[PDB]
Amino acid sequence: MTSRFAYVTCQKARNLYLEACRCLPFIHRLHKLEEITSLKEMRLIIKDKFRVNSPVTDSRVTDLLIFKGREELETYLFMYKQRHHAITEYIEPYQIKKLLIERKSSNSAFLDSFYEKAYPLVHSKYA
Amino acid sequence: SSFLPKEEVESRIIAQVKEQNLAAGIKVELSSRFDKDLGLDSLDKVELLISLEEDFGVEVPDAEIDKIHTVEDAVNFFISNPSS
Amino acid sequence: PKLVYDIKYFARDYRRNNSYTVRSVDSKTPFDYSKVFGSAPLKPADVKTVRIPEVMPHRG
Amino acid sequence: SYCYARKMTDKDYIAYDNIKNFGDNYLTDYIIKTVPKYVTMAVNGPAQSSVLYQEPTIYTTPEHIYALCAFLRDHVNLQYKTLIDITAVDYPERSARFEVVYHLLSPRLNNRIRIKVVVDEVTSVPSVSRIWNAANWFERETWDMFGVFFSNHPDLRRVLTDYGFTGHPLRKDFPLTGYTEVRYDYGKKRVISEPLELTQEFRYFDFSSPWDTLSR
Amino acid sequence: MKPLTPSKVSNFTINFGPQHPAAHGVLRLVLEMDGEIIKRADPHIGLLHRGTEKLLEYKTYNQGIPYFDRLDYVSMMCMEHSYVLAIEQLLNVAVPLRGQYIRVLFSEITRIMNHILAITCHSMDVGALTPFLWAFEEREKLFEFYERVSGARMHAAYFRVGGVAQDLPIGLLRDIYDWSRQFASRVDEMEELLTGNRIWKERTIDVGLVTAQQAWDWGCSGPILRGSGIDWDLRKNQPYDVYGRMDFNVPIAGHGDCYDRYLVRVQEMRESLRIIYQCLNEMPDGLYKTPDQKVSPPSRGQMKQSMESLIHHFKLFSEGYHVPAGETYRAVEAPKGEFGVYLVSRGGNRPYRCKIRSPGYAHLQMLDMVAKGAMLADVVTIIGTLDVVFGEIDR
Amino acid sequence: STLKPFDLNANNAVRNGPGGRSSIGGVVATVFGANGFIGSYVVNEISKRGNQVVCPYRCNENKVQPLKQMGDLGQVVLLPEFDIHDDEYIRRAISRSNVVINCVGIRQETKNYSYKDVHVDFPTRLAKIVAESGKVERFIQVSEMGADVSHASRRLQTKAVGDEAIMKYIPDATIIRPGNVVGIEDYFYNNLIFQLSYTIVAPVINNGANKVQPTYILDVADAVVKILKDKKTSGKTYYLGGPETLTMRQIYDHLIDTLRLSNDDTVNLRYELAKMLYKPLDTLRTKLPEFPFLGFMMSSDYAEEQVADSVAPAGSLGYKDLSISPAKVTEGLAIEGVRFIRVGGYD
Amino acid sequence: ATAPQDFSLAMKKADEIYSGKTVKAGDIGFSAGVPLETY
Amino acid sequence: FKAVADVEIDFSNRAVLKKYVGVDHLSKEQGTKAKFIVSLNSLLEAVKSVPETAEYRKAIEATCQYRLKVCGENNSDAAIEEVLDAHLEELIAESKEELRILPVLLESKPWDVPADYSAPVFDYVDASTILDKK
Ligand SMILES: NC(=O)C1=CN([C@@H]2O[C@H](COP(=O)(O)OP(=O)(O)OC[C@H]3O[C@@H](n4cnc5c(N)ncnc54)[C@H](OP(=O)(O)O)[C@@H]3O)[C@@H](O)[C@H]2O)C=CC1
Ligand SMILES: CCCCCCCCCCCC(=O)SCCNC(=O)CCNC(=O)[C@H](O)C(C)(C)COP(=O)(O)O
Repeated sequence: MTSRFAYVTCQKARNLYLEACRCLPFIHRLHKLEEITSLKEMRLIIKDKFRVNSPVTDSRVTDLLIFKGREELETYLFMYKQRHHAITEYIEPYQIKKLLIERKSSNSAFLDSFYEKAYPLVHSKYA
Repeated sequence: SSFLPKEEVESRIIAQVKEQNLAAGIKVELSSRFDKDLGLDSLDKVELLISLEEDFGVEVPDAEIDKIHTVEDAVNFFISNPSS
Repeated sequence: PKLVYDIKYFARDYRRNNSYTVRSVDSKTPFDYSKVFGSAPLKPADVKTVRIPEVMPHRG
Repeated sequence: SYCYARKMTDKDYIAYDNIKNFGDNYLTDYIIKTVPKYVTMAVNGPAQSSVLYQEPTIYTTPEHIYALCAFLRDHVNLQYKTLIDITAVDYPERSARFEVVYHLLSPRLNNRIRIKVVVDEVTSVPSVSRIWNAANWFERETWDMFGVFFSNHPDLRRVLTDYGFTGHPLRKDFPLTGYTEVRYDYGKKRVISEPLELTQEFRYFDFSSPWDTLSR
Repeated sequence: MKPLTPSKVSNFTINFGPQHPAAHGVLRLVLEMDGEIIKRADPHIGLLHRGTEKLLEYKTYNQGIPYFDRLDYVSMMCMEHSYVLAIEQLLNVAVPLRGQYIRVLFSEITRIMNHILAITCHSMDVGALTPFLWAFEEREKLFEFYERVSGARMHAAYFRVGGVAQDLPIGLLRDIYDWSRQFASRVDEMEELLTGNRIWKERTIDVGLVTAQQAWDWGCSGPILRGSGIDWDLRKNQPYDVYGRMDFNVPIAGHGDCYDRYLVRVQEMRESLRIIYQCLNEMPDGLYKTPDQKVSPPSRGQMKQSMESLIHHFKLFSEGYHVPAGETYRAVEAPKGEFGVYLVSRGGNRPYRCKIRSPGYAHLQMLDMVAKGAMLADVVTIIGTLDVVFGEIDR
Repeated sequence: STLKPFDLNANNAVRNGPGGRSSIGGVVATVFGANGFIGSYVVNEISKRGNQVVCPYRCNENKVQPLKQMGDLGQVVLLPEFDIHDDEYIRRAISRSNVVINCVGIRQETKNYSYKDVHVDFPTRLAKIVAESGKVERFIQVSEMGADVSHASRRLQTKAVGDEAIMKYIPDATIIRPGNVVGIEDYFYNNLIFQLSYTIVAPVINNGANKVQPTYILDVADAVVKILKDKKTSGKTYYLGGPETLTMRQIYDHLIDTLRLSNDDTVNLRYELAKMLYKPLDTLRTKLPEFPFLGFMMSSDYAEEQVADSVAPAGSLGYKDLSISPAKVTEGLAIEGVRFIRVGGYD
Repeated sequence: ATAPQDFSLAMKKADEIYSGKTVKAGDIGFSAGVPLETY
Repeated sequence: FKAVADVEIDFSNRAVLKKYVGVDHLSKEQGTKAKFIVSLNSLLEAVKSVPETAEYRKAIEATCQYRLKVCGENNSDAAIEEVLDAHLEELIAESKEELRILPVLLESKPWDVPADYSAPVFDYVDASTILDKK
């Protein structure tokens, strides 16, 4: 059966992102989101969700983060979360950001926060 | 092995490449590494491949994604494949 | 009640008088299986039983 | 083994004398001598079964937990056929914050045993579901509340917390009220989550005495 | 060169939502069914998770007793009993005999109402509504005893560390004894309508079959164990109060089907009646709470006449007692199974960790194994025999 | 983004908190017409930010039920008996209020109330009562875009006369003039759909030539907030038209498309015929109670306002001055409501 | 100062027997899942 | 215990008892004395793989010897049940359950420990013992 002629995961997050992108049309159809949002538009949000966790470098923390992101995808894929959840948490803020018109403030960042509130660390609602 | 014209597929892929924020300005042509010439990130590369998925109705293997590196390489991959 | 005119908590203080001792166990010393199975019954007659405790501890 | 009903009358005994003695005073020594590699330390303390008796607590490492549990279930003398619950306790003062606690029952021995595995946030504990099927939900709850990952679990998912919850609530560093609050908006006809605001704040009353000694 | 054989595929991933003729509470159940037969059941819980365990950590030990009453609204006394027993073990506090008797008596009473509700609500889920209404009048008579001893019909908070909150009001023992004189006849009336009925037999026989090995593997307790042939009762195997004195026999069945567990629960009601009669006749006289006033509040005249008693009252109603550092797990035979509390104390006036072991959590985990090969209609009966309470499942 | 204050005097003292439901905003508001379509969203915007809203309503507990949820404890005050002719009640309603919003209007006439009462007399009387107080700092009146003194329709003419009276008594009032407002509880798309589906024939005045600039309800509600957060807006009229100008025929066609109606049910009821069919029916309306069968669409005033172009004047203030980008009313979330009815994959 | 000679003995002993694996500073905060503005 | 069946059956028959309580679920075999002897001897053969000077092997040898003795003096199969507090069927299943974990114990070899191995044991002393007397 032999002749001499016979024989002659640093990127775990990339795989998780590929899984999310490939599963995106299924959640669009399951969650009736075709008309509200486009596939590319959601594909854009998923990257920002990935980019928030860039600073970490430990492999074990990376494993935990990937498992949690897989859980987030599985919630939508398995219909644990609902259509209104998808509207509220992803599509609406992204559309709001595009529709936002703001005046480029001449005051620096310090002046604006000083005018706004005494303790900058406290959040503002309905900004 | 080119199932469809090289000029057409190249124009289309570079059209989608332009859609990404960077990968433009002075050099948007062939012989441009996605991550070493265009400033693209790996996730952005995967999304670009998915956008080409929508444009040419054909899938890309993940191991091929490990193999693809350039604008020449992506157009070569899409021209080679009969479904195109 | 014998506690009306005779007050002594330190005699009746069980909460703060508990302690933990320390021992070291080693694998070299063999276990005594004579203790476990020497007292075990070999026939129905020798069976001994532990009765259910009727009441829980009370001070009286 | 399985306490199948055998005696129709006069089963007044709590258990036999020999079975009680072997488990009243030889149980920890027997475990340590029989399976020494698994055990790191042992504590005999107030009994889980009763006030009067004494029940063992065994500390073991995450790597040996599966084999120790398998030994405990199927050893002829020690038959802990039942997993009562699985729990974790957060100790922020320690480097290894979490102490995963396993509670078992031997119906034959009429005894309770407690097994502790001390881990941190990054390390994982092998799942013992193959030994006891009841573990699956208990380990899922431990993952949800404390964030302890269980390896080779069939499907590790959150159970109690709301969908989309990312924090682990029973961690001592998690706020009692949490970070978000839920309200219905009239403008967007949806029930939405918003950052927390409290009309009346939780009032922590510091009752500690300088003269107390029981505090460790 | 021998042909291979293909198979079939299952679809119909139904969602069975909160549904009134089922165990009380909100149940979201995702069922995968091949046709009309179920292939997988995945119960979705957390719909009544109120964060009880973490809230306990911010309260003092006496301030956290009302949590256990509300964990299980059917059986309050048994739920708070385990908590007070664990605190007593860590505190090394001895309960007087009268209080031990009062605890055992009211534990049996709540056991009886739990079994009444379980059986009659299960019959309602089947579709028979007469036993259900026939039972509420008895349950009212027992709620009247609660409102007499505590002033609250449901959330009494009557069991306290070292005894009971107040003593039995005069005339209570006579009234309980009268309810007992008529209880057996009422139970027989209910038993005729359910037992012997062909439709009830057909609905319940050979449904939800469990074997002893399966029960121990999944961590089940109580009626599930005893309907399969396991002679295991905590009140007998691991007595926790004057239960050891009490004379009663474990009810045992062997098939494991729904009917066997129903029969076990009826016989358990009868055994509880026997225990109540013994409690009534042998009720001792004396203290109902522990004499120690460093763990129990002083009496009101005593606080109003003595300086030490006013000091103890002030420091027990502001700071509370300090529990010595230690850990304990104390379990009680609740009507639904074994309910236990794993209490971790570091020496302060507040619990560091209070894990609650749910008897119904493991039963809901067992739901999938039990409800395999069954039908959409059988799920309701199977849930009924588990008798799951979701405030109790979701702490 | 940085939260901008409500530009009200001494707000800096009273205001405190993040700006949410439980925070304190220094705005006490009397919104007349709160239970209406426009008023409810304005109440929601004001109360969402921790402010207190006084809502005078004509006795109807079920109609004002949604307003109860709008705010935290004691923030939404519902006054039970509102009459446009009662001065003392109006004075009581605006006693503690530093901003007053008037959304009270009638689409059609009845026997009890005519256009001249609601759209003219009430604004003038309320304007005098607000002027005498002095505590009220901001006044906002909501009107139609097409309102003009030289308008054939009586509704749009009386509205403009009332706005002029308001401008006379309070010079610093802001006149918000939105277009046809699209919403879940709107009277634009809902009436058009009911016309297309449960009516024998859909009469379209002329051929749908009339141009309109529909706007989404959330945009107008946000515009109200931006009016209140700037004092420089006072004394100015803002024409809050939508992003896109559309003819009525396009909107009818696009509703037919989104609902996937079998074909076009619309007919050409040209003008000069509606002016004869509905002219007696107006006299019928003025002598009979409110009846669901006929209303709004079946009036000569509607035909007169559907023969003109209700579009913003070229030189005019709008959403851009308020730094708001209006959302398209023919796509996105705005159109979801009609979308749920039918989209051709539905039923 | 002498010794507690109680459960704290086993507490300290569990401390000295066991240990935690080293991670880069701040990495665990991402695993925690709380809002990042907390840190 | 108390049977929950209205039907009248004899529980001294020593087979009707087993049918009622469901021992047949545990094992369909009758479970005679000879089967118990065979199971114990097979366990003794199995534990030969464990090293001779291993505490676990000594434990299994001692337990098997005790149970073979209890089979010895008692000629009645019910008497063995009384002495061992178990049905003969579950006693037989016990040795098989022991057989199941031998592979897992031979993979990790728990008995290998260094000659300085020391497991600290903490014991609780009750105050009731000291307070009442010494
Ligand atoms: N398409 C739109 O929605 C647009 C609306 N506008 C203008 O905004 C105003 C309101 O809009 P909308 O909310 O849609 O109209 P609504 O009729 O929906 O709201 C009218 C409000 O005024 C109240 N009201 C009417 N007549 C009287 C009266 N005689 N006495 C007391 N209260 C009265 C109503 O209360 P009750 O329910 O008891 O009558 C209701 O709360 C109108 O003037 C309208 O022209 C501006 C642009 C477009
Ligand atoms: C509607 C459904 C939406 C679903 C949303 C799912 C969102 C999931 C979010 C989870 C985020 C993570 O996993 S974060 C995974 C762990 N984070 C890390 O940083 C580890 C290594 N990181 C990097 O290399 C770079 O930061 C990186 C930019 C990632 C380049 O990715 P590559 O390694 O390839 O090069």
